[PDB]
Amino acid sequence: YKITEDCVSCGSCASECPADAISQGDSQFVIDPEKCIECGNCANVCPVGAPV
Amino acid sequence: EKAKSIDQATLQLLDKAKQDGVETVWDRKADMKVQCGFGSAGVCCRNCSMGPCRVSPVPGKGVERGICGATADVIVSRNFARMVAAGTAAHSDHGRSIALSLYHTSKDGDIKVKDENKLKEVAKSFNVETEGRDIYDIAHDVAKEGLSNYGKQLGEVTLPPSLPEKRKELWRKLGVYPRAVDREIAAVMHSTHIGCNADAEAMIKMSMRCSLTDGWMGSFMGTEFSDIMFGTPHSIDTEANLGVLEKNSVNVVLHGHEPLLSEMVVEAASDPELVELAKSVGADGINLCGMCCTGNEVSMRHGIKIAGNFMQQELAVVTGAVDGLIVDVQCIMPALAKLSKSYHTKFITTSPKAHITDSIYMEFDEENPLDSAKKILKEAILNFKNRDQSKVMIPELKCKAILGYSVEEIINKLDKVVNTQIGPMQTVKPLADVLVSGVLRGAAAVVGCNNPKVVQDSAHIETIKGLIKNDVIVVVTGCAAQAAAKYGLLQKEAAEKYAGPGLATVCKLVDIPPVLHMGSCVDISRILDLVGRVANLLGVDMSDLPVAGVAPEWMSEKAVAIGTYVVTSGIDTWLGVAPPVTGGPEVVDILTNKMEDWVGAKFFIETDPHKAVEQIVNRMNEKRKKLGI
Amino acid sequence: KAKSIDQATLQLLDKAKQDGVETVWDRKADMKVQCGFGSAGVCCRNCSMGPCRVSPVPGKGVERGICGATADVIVSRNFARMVAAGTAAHSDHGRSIALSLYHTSKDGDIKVKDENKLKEVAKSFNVETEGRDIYDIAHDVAKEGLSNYGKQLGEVTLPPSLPEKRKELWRKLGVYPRAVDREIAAVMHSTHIGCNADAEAMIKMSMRCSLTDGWMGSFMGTEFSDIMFGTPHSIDTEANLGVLEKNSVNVVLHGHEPLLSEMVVEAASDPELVELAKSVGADGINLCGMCCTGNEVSMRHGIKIAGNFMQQELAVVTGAVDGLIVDVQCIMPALAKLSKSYHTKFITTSPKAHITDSIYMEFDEENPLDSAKKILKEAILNFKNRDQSKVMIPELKCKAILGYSVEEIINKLDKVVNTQIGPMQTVKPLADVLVSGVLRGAAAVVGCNNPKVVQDSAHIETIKGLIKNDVIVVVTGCAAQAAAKYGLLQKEAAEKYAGPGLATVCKLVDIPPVLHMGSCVDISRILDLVGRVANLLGVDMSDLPVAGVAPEWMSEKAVAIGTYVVTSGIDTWLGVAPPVTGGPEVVDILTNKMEDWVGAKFFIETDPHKAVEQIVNRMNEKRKKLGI
Amino acid sequence: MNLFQTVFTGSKQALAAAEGIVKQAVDEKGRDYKVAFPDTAYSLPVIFAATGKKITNVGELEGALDIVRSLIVEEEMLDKLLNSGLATAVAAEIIEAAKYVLSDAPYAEPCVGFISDPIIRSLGVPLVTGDIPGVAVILGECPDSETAAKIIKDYQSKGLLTCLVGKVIDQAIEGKVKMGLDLRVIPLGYDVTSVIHVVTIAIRAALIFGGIKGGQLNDILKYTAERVPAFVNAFGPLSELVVSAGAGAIALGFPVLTDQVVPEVPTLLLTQKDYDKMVKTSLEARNIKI
Amino acid sequence: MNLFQTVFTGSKQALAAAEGIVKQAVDEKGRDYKVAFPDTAYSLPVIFAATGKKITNVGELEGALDIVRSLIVEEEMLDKLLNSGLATAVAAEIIEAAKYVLSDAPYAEPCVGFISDPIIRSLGVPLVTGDIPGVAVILGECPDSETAAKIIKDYQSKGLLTCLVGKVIDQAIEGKVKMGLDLRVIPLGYDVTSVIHVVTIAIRAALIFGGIKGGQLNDILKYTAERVPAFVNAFGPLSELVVSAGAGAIALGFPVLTDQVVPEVPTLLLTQKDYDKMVKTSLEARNIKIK
Ligand code: SF4
Ligand code: SF4
Ligand code: SF4
Ligand code: SF4
Ligand code: SF4
Repeated sequence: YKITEDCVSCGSCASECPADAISQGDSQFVIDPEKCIECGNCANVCPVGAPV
Repeated sequence: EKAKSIDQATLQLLDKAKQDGVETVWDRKADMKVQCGFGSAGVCCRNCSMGPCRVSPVPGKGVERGICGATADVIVSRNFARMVAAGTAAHSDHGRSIALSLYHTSKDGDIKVKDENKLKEVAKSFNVETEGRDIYDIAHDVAKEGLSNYGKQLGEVTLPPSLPEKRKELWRKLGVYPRAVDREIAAVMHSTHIGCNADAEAMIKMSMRCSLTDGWMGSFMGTEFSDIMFGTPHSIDTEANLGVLEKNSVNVVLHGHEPLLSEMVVEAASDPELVELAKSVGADGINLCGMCCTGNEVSMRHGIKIAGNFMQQELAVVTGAVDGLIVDVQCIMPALAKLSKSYHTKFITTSPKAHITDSIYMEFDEENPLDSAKKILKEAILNFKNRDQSKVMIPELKCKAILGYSVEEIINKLDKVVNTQIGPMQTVKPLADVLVSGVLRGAAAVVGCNNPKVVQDSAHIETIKGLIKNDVIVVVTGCAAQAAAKYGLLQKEAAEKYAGPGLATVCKLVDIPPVLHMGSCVDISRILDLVGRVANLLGVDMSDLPVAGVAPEWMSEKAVAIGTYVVTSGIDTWLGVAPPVTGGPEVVDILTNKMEDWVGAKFFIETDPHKAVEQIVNRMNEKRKKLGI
Repeated sequence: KAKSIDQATLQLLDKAKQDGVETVWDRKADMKVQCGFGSAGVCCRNCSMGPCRVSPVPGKGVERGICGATADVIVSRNFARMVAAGTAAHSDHGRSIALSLYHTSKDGDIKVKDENKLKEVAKSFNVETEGRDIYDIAHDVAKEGLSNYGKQLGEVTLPPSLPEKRKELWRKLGVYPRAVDREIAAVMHSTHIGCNADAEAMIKMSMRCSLTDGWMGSFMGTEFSDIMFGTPHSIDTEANLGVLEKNSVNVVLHGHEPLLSEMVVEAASDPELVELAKSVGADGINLCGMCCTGNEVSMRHGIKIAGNFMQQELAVVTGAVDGLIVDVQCIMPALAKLSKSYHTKFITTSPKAHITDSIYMEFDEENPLDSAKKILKEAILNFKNRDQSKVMIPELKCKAILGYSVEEIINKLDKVVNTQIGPMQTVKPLADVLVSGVLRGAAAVVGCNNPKVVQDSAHIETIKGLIKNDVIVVVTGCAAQAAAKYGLLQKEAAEKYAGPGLATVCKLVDIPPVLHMGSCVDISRILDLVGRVANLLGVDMSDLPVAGVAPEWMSEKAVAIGTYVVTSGIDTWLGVAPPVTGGPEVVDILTNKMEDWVGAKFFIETDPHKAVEQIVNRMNEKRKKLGI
Repeated sequence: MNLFQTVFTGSKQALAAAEGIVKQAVDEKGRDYKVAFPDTAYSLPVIFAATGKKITNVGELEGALDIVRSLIVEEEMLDKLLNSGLATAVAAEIIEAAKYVLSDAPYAEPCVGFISDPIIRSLGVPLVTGDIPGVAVILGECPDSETAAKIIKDYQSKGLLTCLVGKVIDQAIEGKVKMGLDLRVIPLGYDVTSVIHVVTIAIRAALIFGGIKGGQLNDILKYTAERVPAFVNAFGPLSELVVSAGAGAIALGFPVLTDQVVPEVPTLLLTQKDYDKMVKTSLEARNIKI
Repeated sequence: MNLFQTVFTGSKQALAAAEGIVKQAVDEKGRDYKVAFPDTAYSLPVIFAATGKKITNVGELEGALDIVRSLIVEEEMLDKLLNSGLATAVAAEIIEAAKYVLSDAPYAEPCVGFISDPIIRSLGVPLVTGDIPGVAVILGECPDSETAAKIIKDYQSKGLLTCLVGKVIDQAIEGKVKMGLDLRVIPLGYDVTSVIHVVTIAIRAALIFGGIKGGQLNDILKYTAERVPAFVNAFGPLSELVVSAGAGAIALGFPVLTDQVVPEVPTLLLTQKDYDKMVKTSLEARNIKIK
């Protein structure tokens, strides 16, 4: 899963992430590909649908 | 998935709303999806433009402090205090309007004095002379004293005589003794400003101090002045739920909180010209129905039918039969403005305090209340010609209810079980006797709103039924009272259907339902009054009594202020919806543990109604064992 | 980016890094990307059905909250609550001052020091003065001022400098102020769930509330403070963190309430306390002020100013602050934590502003002098715990001139009045230079710091640009303190930065190009000044070439200030965007439609040079409208 | 000790006394020895009404203690309090039956003890007619003999059938109160349990006049509450056993009035210190018209 | 029309008149014809002071119009207003120089026109010693002859040197004011441009007594502002040209007093309607003390 610039940094995906791959960065939250279990729960928990 | 309501009429209208392609509060709640965790825990702050700041709801992990250095406890406590201040402001503005109306009463005017004995007793409570005086001079002096309670900067405020001396002394020692209402709201708003108060205990104490000006001054004065001007409620029959709407009559629904407008609309509905106009537009007559607290007021004083509580307001329009929807202030979903576009309904705002975009604004003129109400009602009546009867669906579901149980009415009912050779009459002594003997285990107040987070009316009904089954007499206000009315608990027959043995015996002896509707949200002051009298009769503080308050499905800031002042008065309060405080461990500990050391009561957070009933019974029993009864 | 333009600030930030302590800059960095919904103002938490967040972009995503409230409604309610909070802070300050005035006596700790000012104020409040005891007059004036806060019947009392045209415009618009606490309560009521869901009405209610701050709360606080503690006059002082002394006890006064700082200043001259400071091995007592309380004591006594808002932590980082005494407002709670890393005694004194893990010594207003003396004695005794090896005071201090109240400005203007023409003791020379075009206009620079902006950069750049364009600048609060640190509060600055017309005016009147008019409540003075000018020219305040700027604001008080300045008819530039971008209707109201209501509007501009250009263009437009 | 705990303690004391006296009867006379009341057709009326069983021998009397045990559930709800009062009534009846089987003549004049069925039938005609508008059950001791005599003779002059339990009998004798069935002043006995001898008057009134069959306990209680105009005037200090017996009277729908400070229950348990108004207070509480 | 626009308009009108009269001089005398003022070593003093250039022929007089053009920048800042006032002063000097070119004696008595250098040296010593407390530049017209005579003789009785421009010359004659160099009442001319003849007195005072070389304009303006106690009393309605010339007087540090409603500038441009206090107002405005 990969996050996009559409992210407004609401922090919902970060915590919801089972594997905790998602971390806050310089301009938006980011997804670590190596530890992402491809569940897609972050996409579900997003008011703007940034995680793709 | 989860059911939206336990009420069948609500479910039928939700199916109709789905068929009509209109959105409801349930649909918007679904669209909101997973709500923000930071805001839900109360660890988000936006009090200055250095922010927004969010700190971790879990201590020891993540970001600990806001930019200014404020901890999670500070952010949570300030957010809670601002909720209390907002609720206090709403109630105090309602009471201030009532006092100003009292100040403008006259013998030949639209607003008169209808209960002179109540006014004389209130004048006694305000140190206003009455003997050999004109009634309206007394009314104006009482109104002046009440208004001074709101904004006096020197001296002490005036509190009702039912408040025990011990409770006042405890407040003074704790530092929460109330000042003028607007002054306390301003104090809370000042101390939550960036770089002011960063100590959770002091913040909670300031919020308690502010809430006291609501419970014992604002709501109390509003209730008593409303009784003076519009009559003290007495036991009266009415009908509840959406079935009260008439297909063949003009349907005028009064929504909101301020009672002067609804009183004037009720008076205008009997005007011969308006009745003739309703006949001429092709209707059988005028059918006034009330919703939420204004519906509670007009129903307590005149038996006006109650159409429904908070989360039913939209569904009232969904019937397609509401020709006019007249709203003043508070708990008026703005979505109504959009929703009324899909029907013929005139959505009429009347208060400069509550403008709603795309609604029809007809300012209610307090200088000429009756003429202004007649004009608004004439607009509603004339809209009946735009009714589309093919879109009308009114569920055949309505329920008989009995209400009007003011403290005076309760005392009058209790006089029935007083032996004349013993006495005394006109006291709360029979209630104190049944509580002390253990025939009644206690008294519980069920108050509050609906909330989409809870199956609508489910928690209210389950809590009330559990309490009365455990021989706890229940007094209800607001949307909880209206849920009880719709369900059928506000009936004498309910005593033998739901109550336990002791409460059933008490209901049979006193000839009352097991659930007593004491009025609107401001009428929660009546409950305080009642408890205070009982305490004053037993020579104890209100925290020594087996009493409790429950808010199973609360949503509003007013509910937060109510729970805060109920706990501060010494009455344990159960909340069926978690307030946004879980992010601050210190605030949770203060509200649920340390408050008992301060004021002898505390908050209980319990989302399971059956568990809440069990906890309430256990707490009442332990307070009884402390008291020796 | 750079953390500040001030070199002393930078040296102390390096020291704080070496000491392992965190600052406001570090916490701002830790916050990282702040929430977009809250930044745009489209998040709502006004009821427990929420939290609700709607899309800041119309036509996309979630449009309404659960109750049905739109983005414009959510934005407008959030803005109104910010205004109500700022109004509450200022009104509580003024209420404390009015109560102190009510408790004045001839032989008490709090006296009347300016009887002429009291008599003029009594005239403004319809209080008789002829053949009356001065303290009876003071008590009557205090009673009238207190009634302004909570009267439920009748009209409030407003200063005579407010033009009649502005009052009539307010009455027609429906924003004419009521009692201050009543207006705060009204704003809080109408933002409750299910009340006001119309942005225009919400903004008008917020303007109505802010008027009770600008013209009643702050105004009464300022005038009663002048009555009790003296009207400010031209006075010299020193600014920036270099004013701290290594070999003396250093007592730093932080906050806003002036009575405590006045009593501390008086106590510092007590012979017993001076002897005690000598006995603990110190050369003496060095009082330094920060933020608005520092501004007050500096305007009235020349107390050195240690620094403005975002420098407070760095004052402790020096290791030389023996006692930091705080009353209320803009007191970073992190100070308590920071005080653990040094010997500093962090003393809270007000029941309104408890701070966890600070030393609480409640300031007793019944015996203000003795209470101040015991607090100061605690600060002095802490000098024995000083660790001189941890002390680093940058050798960076700057001379400043302040004390420019309206009365002082009028006294200075009297010099350029021809005796054979007159009149004396008016604002007429200032009106003349403005009308003739020698001065293009007057601009008020106010507001806080904000980590979002390089600290003091926007203040200094805006002020220098304005004075270069022959716009005379009046400064208050942390902006005024930034000007003091930089060196703009100097007569020499006139020939170094000002344009030709302003340099000539400064030479003729013998004033700096930048006039420090006091604390944030003293912004009322600015209103007073502008009002007088308007009343002298027979026009409304919206016809004048005047403006207000808040280059680096952070507080809710700043929001209320900008709102009442715009409502009074003065265009306001904001150097930090307020959380309103999510509501297009609210943006349109604040920046476009407001001009139709009150003749002024907000300008949002984060580039100071562009802000200066826009201010000059707008002033020229208003001059062309006025014919000057 | 609150009202519920007082009633439970009294019921337990009554059960203990019943167990002791039944053990004594078993030791002296044997479990086959006959158990009966003089000239009755309902065996032990309270047990017969509660369960329908007729107690005929001492072994059955010992087995009747299980009824008392099962009627005592120590939970603070009104139904349990009424059941505990009924347990006290059953225990008192068992004690009286054991007294009758132990001694040939348990009661010596002026005490009459058990009231036979023919007396009940004789009193039934003036009961329903209205010549007897109520039954005044006076228990305990008044502060003086004069006040006891005054109250008793006020009830007598109003036509009420007054029954006396305890030291009030001696006070009335000192007060020159003329006693007898025709004079409507019946001394039952000096012990508290003797009050059961008027309770069985009401119970059998439901069995004879009402026609309710044995074992229909709720019907019997309803009949006593709505048809038998009985009330209790408890004078002097009240022990837990007296309060439990009063709870039994309340379970039969008979209000209890006392001059002592008690946890009052409206229309059921009332305190009246003024001895000059006790008669009127009782007539109002029992809704009796003279 | 605000103060800045009034001054710019006046300067443009002064430039227009200068261009027209220079064209007449070129057409009648040619660009080789000599241009000079009677008995002076500073050529045209204002141009020599501002630029250091001496103008000798008509062709250079035509080339001096570019100085006026370069001094008029229509931007509403104080420095541009002062430069535009100096533009009016240069244009007025060009007009007066062309007057001497076109007509051999352009001024008829009582008007004296240009003031020669020996006269300046004659009255320079009293200017330094304070025997002449100040220079009263009176131009325009008073409401009546007696008002002008009263003010002029009030200045004369105090020892001030008063110069007259415009209809006040005739009003003073009707008021019987004795005019002369020894009487310190000098009528310059009936046209507004004749006020340049007292301006060059202050300019050459810097050149002769201050020892400032030509082209050092800022030093000369500083000298006239501190050393020459001159002031302007403008009576009667004021055209844009009069206001722009007053801006020229202000550029030299000379305050302008008037009885007309104007956009007053403190210490520089003042309105005094009371003719009974105009002398005292001017003395205070110019810091003049009479011993
Ligand atoms: S939920 Fe969406 S908007 Fe929020 S932080 Fe994650 S990607 Fe960004
Ligand atoms: S797909 Fe699942 S594991 Fe991967 S980032 Fe999203 S929530 Fe985390
Ligand atoms: S008050 Fe503090 S925590 Fe709240 S937004 Fe401002 S800096 Fe952040
Ligand atoms: S509660 Fe705070 S973090 Fe959550 S959406 Fe709202 S502003 Fe953003
Ligand atoms: S007031 Fe409306 S938008 Fe705000 S939290 Fe409540 S439901 Fe959501």
